[PDB]
This record gives sequence, C-alpha cells and structure tokens, in this order.
Amino acid sequence: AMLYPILTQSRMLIDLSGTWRFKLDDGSGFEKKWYEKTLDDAQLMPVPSSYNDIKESADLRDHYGWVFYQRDLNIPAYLKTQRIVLRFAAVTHSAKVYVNGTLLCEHKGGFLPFETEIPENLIRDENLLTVAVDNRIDHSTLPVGREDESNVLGGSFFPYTPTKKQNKPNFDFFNYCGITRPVKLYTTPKDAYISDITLTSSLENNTARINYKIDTKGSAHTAIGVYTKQGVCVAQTENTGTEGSLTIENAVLWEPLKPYLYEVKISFGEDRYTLPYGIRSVAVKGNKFLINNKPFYFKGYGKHEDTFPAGRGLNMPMNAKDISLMKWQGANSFRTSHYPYSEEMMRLCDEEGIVVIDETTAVGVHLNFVNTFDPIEQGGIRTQSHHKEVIKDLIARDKNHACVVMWSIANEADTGSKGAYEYFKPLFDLARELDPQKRPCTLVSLQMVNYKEDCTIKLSDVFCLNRYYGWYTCGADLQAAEKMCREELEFWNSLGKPFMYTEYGADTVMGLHDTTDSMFTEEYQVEYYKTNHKVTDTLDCFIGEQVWNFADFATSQGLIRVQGNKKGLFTRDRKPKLAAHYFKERWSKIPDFGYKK
Amino acid sequence: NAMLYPILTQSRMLIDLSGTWRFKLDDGSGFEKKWYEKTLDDAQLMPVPSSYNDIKESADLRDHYGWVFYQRDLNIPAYLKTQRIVLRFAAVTHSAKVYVNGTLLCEHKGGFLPFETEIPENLIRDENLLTVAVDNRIDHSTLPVGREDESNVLGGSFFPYTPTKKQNKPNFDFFNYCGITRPVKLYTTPKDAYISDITLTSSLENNTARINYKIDTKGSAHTAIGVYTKQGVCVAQTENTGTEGSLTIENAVLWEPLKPYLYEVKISFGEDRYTLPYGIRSVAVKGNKFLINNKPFYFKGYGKHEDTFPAGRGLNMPMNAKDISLMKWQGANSFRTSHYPYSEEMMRLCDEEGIVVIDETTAVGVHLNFRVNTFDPIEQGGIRTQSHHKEVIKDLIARDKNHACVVMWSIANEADTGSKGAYEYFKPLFDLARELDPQKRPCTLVSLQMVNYKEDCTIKLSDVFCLNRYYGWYTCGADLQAAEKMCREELEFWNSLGKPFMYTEYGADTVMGLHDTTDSMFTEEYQVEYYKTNHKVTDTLDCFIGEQVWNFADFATSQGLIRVQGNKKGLFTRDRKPKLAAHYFKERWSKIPDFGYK
Ligand SMILES: [Cl-]
Ligand SMILES: [Cl-]
Ligand SMILES: [Cl-]
Ligand SMILES: [Cl-]
Repeated sequence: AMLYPILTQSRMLIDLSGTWRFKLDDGSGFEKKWYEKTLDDAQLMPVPSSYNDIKESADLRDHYGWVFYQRDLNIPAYLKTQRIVLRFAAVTHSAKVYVNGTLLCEHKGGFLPFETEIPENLIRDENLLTVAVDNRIDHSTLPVGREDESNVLGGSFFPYTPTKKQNKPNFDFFNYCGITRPVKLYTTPKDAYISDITLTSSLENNTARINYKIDTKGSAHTAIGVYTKQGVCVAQTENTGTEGSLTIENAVLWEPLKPYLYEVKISFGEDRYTLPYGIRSVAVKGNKFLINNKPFYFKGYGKHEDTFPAGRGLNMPMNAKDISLMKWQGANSFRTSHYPYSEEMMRLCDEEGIVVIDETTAVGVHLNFVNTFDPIEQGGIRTQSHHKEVIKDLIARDKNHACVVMWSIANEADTGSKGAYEYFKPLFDLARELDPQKRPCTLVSLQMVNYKEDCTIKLSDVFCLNRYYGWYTCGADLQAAEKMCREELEFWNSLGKPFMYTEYGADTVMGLHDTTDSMFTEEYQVEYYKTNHKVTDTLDCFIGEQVWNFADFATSQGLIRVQGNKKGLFTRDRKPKLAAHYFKERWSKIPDFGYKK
Repeated sequence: NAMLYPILTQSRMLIDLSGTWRFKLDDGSGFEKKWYEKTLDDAQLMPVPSSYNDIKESADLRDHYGWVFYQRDLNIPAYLKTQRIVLRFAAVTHSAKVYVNGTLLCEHKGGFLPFETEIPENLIRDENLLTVAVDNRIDHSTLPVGREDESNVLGGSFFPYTPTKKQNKPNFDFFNYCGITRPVKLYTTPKDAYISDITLTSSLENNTARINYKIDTKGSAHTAIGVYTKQGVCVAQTENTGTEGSLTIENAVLWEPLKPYLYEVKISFGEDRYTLPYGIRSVAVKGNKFLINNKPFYFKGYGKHEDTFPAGRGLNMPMNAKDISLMKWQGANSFRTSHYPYSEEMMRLCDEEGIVVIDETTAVGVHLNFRVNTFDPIEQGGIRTQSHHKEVIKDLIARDKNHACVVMWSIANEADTGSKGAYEYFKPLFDLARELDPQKRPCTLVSLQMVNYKEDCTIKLSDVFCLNRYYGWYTCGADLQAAEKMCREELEFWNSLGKPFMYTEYGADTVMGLHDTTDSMFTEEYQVEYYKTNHKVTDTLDCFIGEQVWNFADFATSQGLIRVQGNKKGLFTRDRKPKLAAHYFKERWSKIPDFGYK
C-alpha cells in the first residue's frame, strides 16, 4: 500500500531533497561501514537526480556498482508522538537505507516507491541518513542486463577488451541511476491511520456509484466524503468500516483533454487524507477501445523520463512543459516507456486530462535478440518473481488514476519463442486479479519475422505493436516500407481486436535536411510517418498511434546512436522538428473519439 | 530583515509547499472580485518554484502585463499551533500579496530576496487556502528598472508602430521572468524563545584563528555555541554564554578558492537549535592587490544568469550543480550574481564547492539616458529608485553576510555613473554597505562602457574598478586590430590609478555551429579571436586582477533585431554545451593560478 504523501491535518510532510553528500564505492564502503559515520572525502550531489550527468567524469557516468548518498537528519523529538515514516519515491536500481548505522530497509526495483518507519528508539539528537544505491543489472533485474549475450546495437567491427567492468544494458535508454525521485519524511497518527484507499465507479444513468475499500491499521471509525472542485459535498457516509459504496447524482465524468477530479476526503480516527479522483469507464468491445462508452483514438507517444542534466530525475517544470506541448500538438495520450513514471507526473496527467498506458519495468526480457524462457536451471531469464512484484506494486500505486486506461506488462520481450506464453500468462492473470477496475492489459510487441507466433495474440486485450517500416527495414525505400507495412498490418486487422502502434519512428538530427528521401533528415521523418499512415488510416481495427519518441533521449554508446536516440518529434530541449509540426497538423484534424466508428 | 536560511532542526519543522499550484491571469478584476477568498475558478496549473512565462505555449502568457494569482490548499495539523508558524517566500518576482483565506498577511516589493510572515494561529482553520498574487510590472521605481517614456535601444524598429497590448519596457537586456521564482516553505520555531539572527566574523591575527559571534534572539533563555569539524569533532564550545563572544579554533583550516572548508557552527537558545555552515577566511584590498587569506587573487570566471529552460529564473538545483562542475572543469574560480541576488541554495553550494562570488544587487537599469538626467531630483523626473536601493542592500547583506564565498558587493550594474548627480546617488549606498557588512568586504559598482570613462564616479567610491567592455563587439566589430589599440588606450588609464581593476563583462555574440576561418561576427572562431585580442592587453597590466566573461551561458532576453533568440555571448549554450571559446578558456585558465598570477 503506497498512498502518495500529502500534507494534511493529521500528517506532516517534510521533503529531504536538496544537496546531499555522495561517494563512489571503491570496493570497501560496506566493509569499512561508511554508513556509520559522516562520509569522508565526498562529493556533493543534488537529490532528486540521476548522478551520472551532474559532473564531467566518465568514470562517474560509467560507474559499475554501489554509491553512497548521505545527509544529516536532525528532527524535533516531539515528532516521536507520531508514527514517523521515510518514503523513497524511487531509488534506481536497488537501495540499502541506514539510519545511524542501523540498516532499516532494502529495496529491489528502481522505479517504484518504498518506505520504512523509523523506530523511535533509533532517533538520537543528531542522526545520519545514508542511502546506498546499486546500479548493477543482470538476468534477474528489471530492466534486464546482459551477462554473456552480445551487444547488438553497440557492437564493434572488431572485438576489444573493455578497460573496466561495466553494465551491459539489454535496453536502449541510458542506465541513469541514483536517488531518482524525492525522499521525504512524513507522519501519521500512531494508533490508527489510513493505509490504502481503493475506488471503483459505475455509471447508472447520470448517477455514478463509487465503491470504496478503505484499508486501515488500528481500531477507529471510518468516514468518506466526495466534494466538487469548488467544495460542495455530493456524497458522504460515516462509520462505514472498510468496504462500502455511495452515489453521485449528475456526476461529471473525467474525459480525455476535459478532466474533472472530485476530492475524496477520508477520516479514520484522527487521520485525514484527501485523494483526487476522476470518474470514467474503460472497456474493450469488439475492435473498439471505449472510454466512457465512446470509441477512442490514441494520439501520442512513447515517452522517457529524460532531461538534462538530471537524467531520469524528477523535473517538475519539464513535466508541465511536456504536457503543454502535448496539448499544443493535439495529442491525447502517452505510454510510460519503459518504467513507472513519477507520481507527480501521474497526478498531473489526471489534472490535465492526458490518457496513460502504464507500463512495468520489464524491458529486456529477451536472451536471443539457451532460450529466454527456459527453466532457470537451464539458464532462462530469472525475472518472473520480481516481475510479479513489480505488477503488484505498480497497480497498488496507480490503481485510482482515471488517466491510466491500460497496463503494459512488458516491452519487447521474446514473445515469439517457446515458453513465452507460460511466462506471461500468470502475469496477465495477476494484473487482472489485482486491478479493481479490470482495465485492459497488453504487452508491447517487438518486431519479428514470425509475428503470427507472438503470444500477445493469446493474452492481450489490445495488440500494441512496435514497428519500424522505413527505418530498421526498408530504410530509404518507403514504397517497399508501405507494401511490407500493409502486408503485416492486414493480418492484425483480420483478428477483429483493437490494435495500435506504440512505437514507430526514424532517427532525425535537427538541422539535417534533404528534399530527396535521406535517412536522418527532418524531411525523411515526415515522409516515414506519411507512408505509415497511408496504411494505418485504412485499417478499421487500428485504434491508436503513439510515436517513438516524444523527445530525443540518452542511450548507451554505439555506431547507430548519434548521441543518444534521435527519434524524438522534439529535441532533448523540447524544440519541434519538422515532424512535430506535421503531427500538430495531422492530430488537429483527427478527433479523440469517433475517428473510426 | 534577519533571514536565516530555513533548515530542519531538533526545534524547527520545515515543510516545503512547492509543487503544482493553481494559476490564473488577472483580467483587471481579480482584486475587485476578491479571487483570493475562494478556490480559483477556471484556472490553469503551474509548477512552483518556476517562472511562469515559458511553461505553456502562449505568447499572451509569456508577455502578460500585470498581476497573476497562484493558489494552493494548506491543510496542516492543528498541533503546529504550539509552535511559532512562519511562511517563508524565498523569492516572488517582482511584487507579492500573500493571503491566507480571505486575509492579507503581507506584501513585498523586490523580486529576488526572501520575505516571511508569521501565520496568526486564529487564522488557521481546518481547511485553508494560500493565495499569492504576483505583479510583474516595472518602472522608474523598481529594481530592475522599467522604462516609461524612454525608447528601446536594443529593440528599436526602423519604423514606429503601435503595440497591440500594453507591455513592460525593460531597461535591461535579460527577459522579465516573473512568478514564484524560488520555494515557498512553512517552518516553525519555539514560540517563547528563538534565534532570529546569527552573525559570524573571522580574526586571523597573531597566528590565531578565531570566530567572533553575535547571536540575536527573541525571548529570554540561555545561549550556547559550538564549532565542529566536517567529521563532527568539537573544536570549540561554550555554554550559558553572552550574545557576543569569540572562540579560538585550534588547527584551523581556512576556506580557500577551489579548496573549501566549512565548519559547522551549532547554536542553542532555550529549546531552539540552529546550525550554520561557516568558512574561515580573510578578504582585503591593499594597493593593487585583492587579498584572500593574505594572498594575491586573480578572478577567473563569468557573469552568470539564473536562466534555464523551461523554468526561466526558477530554482534549478540539478543545473546549479552542473554549472559548478563546468566551472571547475574549465578552470574558473569565481562568478558574479548578475544582475540580482541568486538563490540561497546556489550560495550555500558555492560555499561548499569553493567558488568565489561577487554578490550583486538588483540595481540594473538605473540609467535614463542610454532633457531629464538620470540623477536629477525625483520632482524633475529623475530616477526614483534610491529608497528601494537602500532596502535591497540591507536585505542582501542581511541574507548573505555569513558566506565565505562572498568577497565583494556590487552595488549596481551599468548605472549612469558618468553623469552629474551619480556620486550623490551612490555615496549613501556605498556608505550603507560598508556600515552593514560585519566583515567590511570590498565594494564596487559595475561600470558601463562610456566615452567619458574618466568621469565614472566609481573612481571616487569603489575598492575595485569593475569594467564592462566590448572592444571588438559593440565597437571595432570585425576590426580586432582597432579593438586592441582602443582597449590598450583606455585600460592603461585604469592601470595608472594603481588600484585593482578587472573585467566583469567582455564577449561577443556567438551562435553555436556558425564558423569562418576569417574574422566574422557571430562565429565561434571570432569569439576566440575576440578574447585573444583582449588578453593581449590585459595580460600586460599589473593592476588588472580578474577576468569575468559575459556570459557563462546563452540566456533569454526581450525581442529585437540584435538578439538572436536571446543573448548569445555564452561560452556555453543554454543547454550547457561548450562552444569553441569554452575550450579556449579551459586551456587558458588551466595555465593561470588562482594566486600569484600578477
Ligand atoms: Cl528505450
Ligand atoms: Cl529505436
Ligand atoms: Cl543582462
Ligand atoms: Cl551583451
């Protein structure tokens, strides 16, 4: 259970972000127990931020292993009358958290929150908070790191021996690590408090019924009230226990680009918590993706959390800039490729009416780009257990978001190979079991020669395809790209279920131009997209287009990465390429609902 | 006036109120209709802290004239009422009205320095609204100055036209970024006895390092002070002490440029607890030398701006750290807070990192003639800024007095200091700065390039002459031989005065990616040749003790025919990428020591 920490009449909220001490592990930090004392001979690092790009050091950017963050934590003893909690919104990839040299918690998974109470007895007059952060990835982590597998995107013409041991990402984006999202101290009443809130809605005529389950610790009485934005109470139930329901007459529905959030206020004993909440329905019916019973057409992007110089770190001005650009362009949606995004972004999307495909950290689950899904004993991928935990934690965090309409279980896994169905079926079953709203589930399909053998066909409610007709195949032959595109997409269209692009694009360096089709130029990016839409616009089961990518982003180094991935419609500093203007024109003429009715 | 930086302590809560706020442009009725009394209706959302101008894609918002309203809910525990509850605004640009529920709590003028107000506990209901109205308007009474009838010298048209809407008329180059620029926080102290200010100075005579302290308090209680090394070893302490005293620091390590050392000075008063980082060092001007720890310093660095995309002037902690890392990579040791006080987070980071700072007021644009003279009597049209200028000096020194990194106060940038009345305007301000700084640091004003440079009143006022000169850009453009000759003729006059002088600005607009082997303005090669030409002169002058370029990085400005999407004089681009000249300076500054160059 991970409610977003907020300031309330029963809950303090103390941000610990700022300038922290920082030290690379030299192989002796745990042996010499650096967490027991002030870090010596240390640097300074902003928190929240990825650490890789803050300095000018390749040894720091390309570090392998642990680093140690630390700050002083001097708090009033009178907080000891309350329950005291340290919340880590995200520490990438793995964390060990120490207060005064006592290990308080550990966490695996770099993109979801975790928390620990501080035992009263540990809090001295002066305290040290130390966070050790591990950046290493392998066959057991999500995202996956290679072990003996070859570098496909960053391969040399002639092999060489690396100077130092390094991570081997099985994914494109740069392995930004550190204290990615805010660290905060918060409090709740000690004896009785709210641990979780679950809300589902049903629309009977113009009356919404909101079913609630309020999970609590301790013995007290539970109450719930639903308020309009302007502050009018529209439903209230007292002494309701855990489960109940209530109704809102003439409810205002949350719609894409037309958001409406009620405020759901909960009391339990002395505890107070307010959750914003939008009322909307999601259903797949035939080849339609229905939001509030209307056939939606996705217009948008796969994104990354990527800005300079914080890397993956929470950047709230850029989040607001990015949503503004989305509305400027006529987009209505994006996918959280390839990890859960910050709660601050997710809550902002609820407020702004941006639809979200919420995706796990499960990218790189692919050992043949020994079978990927062989038994662990025979060398198969070792991620399924953690994959289950990620699904649990992602849905627990994001279940109440109106903006989340579909779960993406994995990106570009080896879904055309033997054992893939056996790996994924329990994960799809888990997502359907745990999501109270029973939203659609998908996996994001890698381009593959044997596409009819993609186990997505047996599992997903929507088929989500990553396809690069005119880039990774048919480059500079867009007539051949159109023919190859049509041949495959007519197969998917024949299945009668909704399908969409979750990735399609062409690397494009701003400022490169040619009137005559030429890879990496701004004009070719436009022609690539025109060619694909010639096909997709004729297919009635094709219900959405999300480009790769919203913006240029950092990646590992190699011969096909021109200082990162250049498939953005915008540059890394959010400037529009020619194709950004193309999509503004195109999306201006396509309705959010009823394009393919 | 006293403004200790808010920190989390054993006696003090610190609750950051930054985040997503509601935001509404005023339409002329916001105060008449009392928008602050209810939830903002039909509002937008805006991140705090940030400038509001670049977050959306709206020219009407970017170029808005007048007021905007920010608002958020403020639901806090009633048990905080056993403490003193304070709302701290680190900066609201330019002027602010702060309401809790329907009640005006405070008003502030001055967009770049903090202000705070206690929240009366009777005002705190079960649910509260916090509304902040923010005014962006500038004129002859604000710092920075807005033009009234004066014409646009950097953005003039060939043919006059009537603007569609009334707009601000900046009398300064940089863009008029406004909004809640820096964090808003709630903090608490004990009610009955608390620390209001701490003043520390250093004494280094007789081979003995001592810290002198003055602790200002409210209420009645006992005072204690201890000084601690980085590793937490107490090196001096006393309990039940006076408000003023001194502590000897045995084995004292001095704060040095690029070799910082900060002690932790821990103070208690009653139940209140506060910790101040502090670097021990001396600053003095003697003859033609700028002495830090009695050694002859050479400034290497930049005039900066607080400018990043998309937050504008807003606090950007990752980029602050990036910028310091780039300065150290380049071999710089210093910068100037052009043209306004910077965030406390930046200043405290400079103390931690060993970056020397020239700390400048908001007084840019004090110039009505770039016929009424700038410093004519107010009643005949002269500039109306002197009263606020005094307040800014008091507030700046009160905020930054304890920083080792601050070695000089800059009283104003490019004022009309060659005109009649300038000395009379500035003498009380130099006197005030010298009276109020407990460390009595050097004072300067930053000198506009002017034909009659020998009449610059800086000569009668300043401890260091700080010159903005553009030999090879705004004069002698594409004639660097003439630039060298003109530069030498004037800088030999300054050298003949025998006092320390330096460049605080010099540079050439440079669009990254434009090149020519043959001297051509706006190319990366010309930027290098411009600097080579200037250094041919400055390296021969024994009283020239510092070079700060204009600018660290490209930054946003008002629109016009000589601003190629902002000011392009950065050594780095706005996204902090090095131009050819940034590599030139890395090589040059690598060969110039911080001490003993001249
Ligand atoms: Cl990627
Ligand atoms: Cl790609
Ligand atoms: Cl400027
Ligand atoms: Cl300039």
